[PDB]
Amino acid sequence: PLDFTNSDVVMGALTKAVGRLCLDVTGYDVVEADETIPKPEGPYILVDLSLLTPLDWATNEVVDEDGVVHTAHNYTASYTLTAYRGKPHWALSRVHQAFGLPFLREKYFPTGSPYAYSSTSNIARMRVPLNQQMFENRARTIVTFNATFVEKDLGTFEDIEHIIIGIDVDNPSGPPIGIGADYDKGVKPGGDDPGLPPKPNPPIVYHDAIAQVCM
Amino acid sequence: WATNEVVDEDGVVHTAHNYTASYTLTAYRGKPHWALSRVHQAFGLPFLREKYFPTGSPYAYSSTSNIARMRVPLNQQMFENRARTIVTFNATFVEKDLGTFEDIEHIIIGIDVDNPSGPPIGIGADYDKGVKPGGDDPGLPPKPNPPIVYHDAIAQVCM
Amino acid sequence: LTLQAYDPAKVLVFIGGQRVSGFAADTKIVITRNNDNISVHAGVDGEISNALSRDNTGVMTLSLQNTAKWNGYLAQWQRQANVTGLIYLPVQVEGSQGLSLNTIGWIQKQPDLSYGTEVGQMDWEIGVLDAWLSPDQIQGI
Amino acid sequence: LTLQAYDPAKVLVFIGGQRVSGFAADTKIVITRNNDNISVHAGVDGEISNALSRDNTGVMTLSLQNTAKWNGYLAQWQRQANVTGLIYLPVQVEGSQGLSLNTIGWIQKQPDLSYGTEVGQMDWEIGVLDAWLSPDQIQGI
Amino acid sequence: NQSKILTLQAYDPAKVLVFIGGQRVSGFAADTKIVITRNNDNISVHAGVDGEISNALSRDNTGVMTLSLQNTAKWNGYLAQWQRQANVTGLIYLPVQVEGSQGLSLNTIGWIQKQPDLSYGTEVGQMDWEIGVLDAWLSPDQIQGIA
Amino acid sequence: NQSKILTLQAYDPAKVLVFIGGQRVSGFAADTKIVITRNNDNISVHAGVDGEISNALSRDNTGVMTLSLQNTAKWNGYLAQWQRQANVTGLIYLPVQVEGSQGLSLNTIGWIQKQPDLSYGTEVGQMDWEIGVLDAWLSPDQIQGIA
Amino acid sequence: GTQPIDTVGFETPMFLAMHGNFPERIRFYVSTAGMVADGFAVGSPAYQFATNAFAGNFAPQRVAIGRMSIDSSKVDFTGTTNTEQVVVNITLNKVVKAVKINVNTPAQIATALADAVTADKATAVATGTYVTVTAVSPNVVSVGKGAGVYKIVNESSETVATVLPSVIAENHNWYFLATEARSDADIVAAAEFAKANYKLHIYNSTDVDAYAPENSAASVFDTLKSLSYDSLGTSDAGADVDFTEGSVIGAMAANDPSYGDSLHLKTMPGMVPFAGSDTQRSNAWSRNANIYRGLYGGGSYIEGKTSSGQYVDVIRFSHWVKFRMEESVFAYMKRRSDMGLSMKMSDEDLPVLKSVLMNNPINIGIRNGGILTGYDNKVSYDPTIIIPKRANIPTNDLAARILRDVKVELVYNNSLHYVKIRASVVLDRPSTNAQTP
Amino acid sequence: DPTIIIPKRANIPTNDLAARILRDVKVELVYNNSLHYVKIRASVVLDRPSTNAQTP
Repeated sequence: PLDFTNSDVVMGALTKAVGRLCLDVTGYDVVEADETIPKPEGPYILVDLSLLTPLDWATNEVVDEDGVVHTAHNYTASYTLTAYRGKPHWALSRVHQAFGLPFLREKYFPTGSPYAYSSTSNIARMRVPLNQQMFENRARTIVTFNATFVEKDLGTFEDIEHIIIGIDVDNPSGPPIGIGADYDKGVKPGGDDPGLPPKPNPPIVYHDAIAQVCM
Repeated sequence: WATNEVVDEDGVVHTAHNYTASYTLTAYRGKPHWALSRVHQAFGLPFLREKYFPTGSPYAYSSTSNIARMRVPLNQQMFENRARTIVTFNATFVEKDLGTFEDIEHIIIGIDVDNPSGPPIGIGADYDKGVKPGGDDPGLPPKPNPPIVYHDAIAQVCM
Repeated sequence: LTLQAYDPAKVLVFIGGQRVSGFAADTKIVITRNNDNISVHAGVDGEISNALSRDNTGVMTLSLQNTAKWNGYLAQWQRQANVTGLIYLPVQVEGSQGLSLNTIGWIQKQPDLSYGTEVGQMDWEIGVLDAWLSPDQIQGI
Repeated sequence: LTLQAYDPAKVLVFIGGQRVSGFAADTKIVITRNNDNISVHAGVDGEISNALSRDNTGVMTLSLQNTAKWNGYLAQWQRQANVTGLIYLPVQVEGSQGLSLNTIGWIQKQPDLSYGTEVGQMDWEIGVLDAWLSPDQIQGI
Repeated sequence: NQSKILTLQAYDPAKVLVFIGGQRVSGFAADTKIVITRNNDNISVHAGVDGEISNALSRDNTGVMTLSLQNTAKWNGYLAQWQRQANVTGLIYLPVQVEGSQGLSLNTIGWIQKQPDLSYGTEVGQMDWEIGVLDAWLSPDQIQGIA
Repeated sequence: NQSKILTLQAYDPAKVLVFIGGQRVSGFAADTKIVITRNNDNISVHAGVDGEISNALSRDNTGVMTLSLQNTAKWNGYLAQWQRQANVTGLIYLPVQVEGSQGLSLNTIGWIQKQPDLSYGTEVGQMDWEIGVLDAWLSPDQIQGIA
Repeated sequence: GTQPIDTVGFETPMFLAMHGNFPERIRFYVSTAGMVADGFAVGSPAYQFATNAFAGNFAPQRVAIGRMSIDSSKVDFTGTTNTEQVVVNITLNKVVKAVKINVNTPAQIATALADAVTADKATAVATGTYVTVTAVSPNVVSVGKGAGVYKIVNESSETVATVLPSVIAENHNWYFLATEARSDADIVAAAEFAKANYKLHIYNSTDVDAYAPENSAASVFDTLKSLSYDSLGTSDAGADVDFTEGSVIGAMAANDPSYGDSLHLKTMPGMVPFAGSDTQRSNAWSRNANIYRGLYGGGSYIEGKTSSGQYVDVIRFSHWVKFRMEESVFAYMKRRSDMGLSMKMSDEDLPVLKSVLMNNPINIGIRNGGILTGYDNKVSYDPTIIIPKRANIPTNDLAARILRDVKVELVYNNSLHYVKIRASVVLDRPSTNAQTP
Repeated sequence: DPTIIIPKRANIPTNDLAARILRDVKVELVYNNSLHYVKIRASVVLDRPSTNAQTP
């Protein structure tokens, strides 16, 4: 019943978050590298998940109700953006500045989300010949994001229901004394003994004297 | 990280970021290396800059790279003189947000004072945009300024 | 249940009531204490006794680009206090996921200003009158 | 409304009435103070009391190419003062966007002169009799 | 070794209470709060030519107590008024008490013996008031298990 | 902790005013401006053989005040003239006053007790004038809330 | 629609007198001389109350006086005994007079008082035990106490439960509440109004049912006990002629609750020591009718308990916290809006309330000692502030532009009242385990 | 503190440029006047007469 959002969900939703912010700021059209289609008409941007870096040691462990363990790891995903016509260098820059606008981020990067923005690389403008007739304007940049991935274990170990301890007290008056100790899940050491009587709270009464001394 | 935030009258936010743009210059004939050098020195001449880089402009000059002179064969007959350099400029870019959040018109605060004489005392506090805490009470009377009068004695003592 | 990812943009600093903006790249802030928690006195034969530290001041560095508008405010506040004698202002920090802080403090020393071919940096030293970090924002503590 | 871009060429230095020229690449100047703003006395039980600093001298470094014509002027001014006893001259700094400064000061120590295969550098140490930065030129403060 | 921990609760200097005249002192200096000393040693030894030894018990037990306060403290005012009060009216004595958080206590009467040296400079100064205490036997009462 | 701030306004040493003869002193040294001391402790204790204790009130309250001035200061001239003035004419006394910005004040009469040691070297020297003050009871008047 | 008071109002006490000396419903004074100028007769009720309020150790800076339409006064000698020159002070339209009756029986004295018919405008009507004084349309009359043994009583056509909504609308910058009317209905109406407007109600009564045995009684103290209000009541012998609510207020108006100080032993000049016996004291303590016992040659209040059993200082501290937080938040929110930098409803701005609230209202209490701090058990007493996030705010609250569920928590550091000792005297003194427990 | 304000070349009118004249240089100061009169309220008594003792 203690569910979560595994890696597959976070990773897939990060692409769409980048896709919507690029569309909503620059006004260009967007496309991914996952499947190929004939080149669209007009300026557009291409999104690719070029690289992914892990961080070695897990930062948190969440124990299910039944004992299963969910482990959380920090990551960093890098996206390669490319803008293909119009003023591509201008288009990419407005994407960069978008991460500094508070209201715009809150739509797609709400507080508590499993991914965040980290930094950006240099924006390089390029000219590429086409059919040996024309030079096409382009650009390229790499945007680095933070993330956190959670995964669920494949089982649990047994609980400790009963513990048995052997004790040996070496002494000089005779041979060592062997004696054992034991623990059980529901057996209190004292049973349910009420214990010593408590110190009572005196009842609230009226006093004539601010400070009275009586022998 | 943005260096300044300017808030519109209605609350929209404009953010300013520093940049650096690099321009590649290439001169193709004549004495290209001489031509590029005079461009470099131009940024040191005060009057000439003021025409195109006036104080307060959103871009400025930063530095320059090495000027390399090159010879390129053409049609396998002649060597053409050329040169190349990279000029780095400063800049500042401003962009405008896509909306604003709502204002805080009313605030409600709950308070609980735990004490030993009885159960905790619950009490609330409130704020409203135009409601002054004291209404418009004049307050205590001020200490008056005495009027300006003539004095015979430089320093007078009266019991 | 979705665990947070460290969001550098939600690290907030409030000085005097307003929010600071215009940081330089990399480290936005650094928080460091001045003294050790406990002082241990060790005897000849090995007896050990401890003393509790009653001086809990710290220091917080603040990296700002030299074109930031917040340089002017700190410069004005610094000079004002040197004349009037009122030096304290509230200081509060938040963490996207990390340890917060909420005390009062003062501007300790004037940073070093240098001018060159590119926008530089100034590192202010803000003294904080208590340096206990808090687990408020940790998701699950 | 167009916000300024940091213009390194509009950082001005006026010493004695004239304008300095002939700087070396990178950092044209550096301004640094000498003492901490406030001295904090901490009691055994934790009582805290503060003292205001009444020594506000600073130091300003000035990087000049060793072929600069302004080396001769500083060398002459330095030797003149050592004889007559008049050591002070006005000092003023401006920022394209940054913190200015306007006080009096004197030449503190003679830099180190070295000769090699390329035009070198000399770093003068100009003492400034007050080191309070000003927000005059900040666009909006 | 952990089997010889001399204090199972850290020694907190703020637990040391000092009451003069019935009001709690506050505003102490940086390093040392108080110092208590005697003037005379406990017994006198009179040794004869041939080694005969005999001892005597002292009857002067007065001591001196130093109290370090920052010169900006408010308690400097109360002591300064008290000096003039006693100089004219002739009432000098005043109860004194000390709480030995994890040490030795003290409870007696005392008077201001001398006034410190007031100095003004670039740092907040300090004052060392001398509160002569009539009787200076330290009390172990705060310690448990004293059989 | 911020609940024990002993001074809500920073202690500015320039607020400490000193007036001698009705003119404000100026031109002080590097570290310490003034130091005020007494010569005699407040009371005398006469303890008997069997422990009987009796106390006496002092009647000599004179103190000494040191005044650090840079040897290039102009006020060195005024004090130097004053010495010869009194040596011949026999008028020594002169009003003295001190303002305790956030401490104890002083207001009495005094005279120049000794002249300092004048030394010349590679650095601007210093002078320690001794202004014996006739009566040296510190005043808490600058402090508010003294009931 | 309770509007908030400010710091000055938190100290101003209001007394609801009967008179017609000014047309307004309320006025503020800084000394009895102003009231004298306004035509209040020396020894009049409001004059006595103002004198007592200014006569305290913690006296307030200014006193507010309300107006309730006066109809006719009374000079009552009924049940009195007199063997001294009776004197009455009367002020008529800025004209000040004095009246003298020599020596005899109360009825004879009352009849002889009819001689107050000269130099008058106003009229006097004897009735054998009291004289009813009634003015005429243009005339204004103020009747004040003198050297005689008598009590002045006023009557009006209005009622408190209808006058008060007018005074509060006229002005709301006052905290304490007091009245001249002493009927049970008027007292209960005042208590019910005060508890609804967050104001402290004070009153003094002379009813002997306060002393009456605890087995049963039907006094105003008991009615308020049953209704479970917070009005602070006290039983005094001279209340009906001296209006000692002023003296009670004068001992608590100026000290701020940040010290957690209580009202247990504070001396109140003007009060008369309680006279009953110890059984009567025990009886009164049951009804929460505080008394002013005279001990060791001095006078001392007793325990300052309210009607519902709660202490006064806790209530006052809670109210002080409320008002201070209101004022601080308003000030900060107004400064933020003076610039074009109004506080928005986003996660980048909400947290600052933590420091804003920590500064003004709470830190002063922690400094002065009214708020307990430290560690307990497994709990700590440090005050805590909790603020919601933008994701948790309901959409309706977003639309209305309102922030809810900001919560605060504190602990109060009460004072000491009683001490008990177990001294023992012996002719001499008497297991040795010596093992660490 | 005295203040000095100077215009920039962009703000100078073209007519002023042609005439070679600089306008609107502004300065501000405060004067520190002296004392003239003093008044005192001495009082002579045969003897001398609330204790709040709480920080305001």
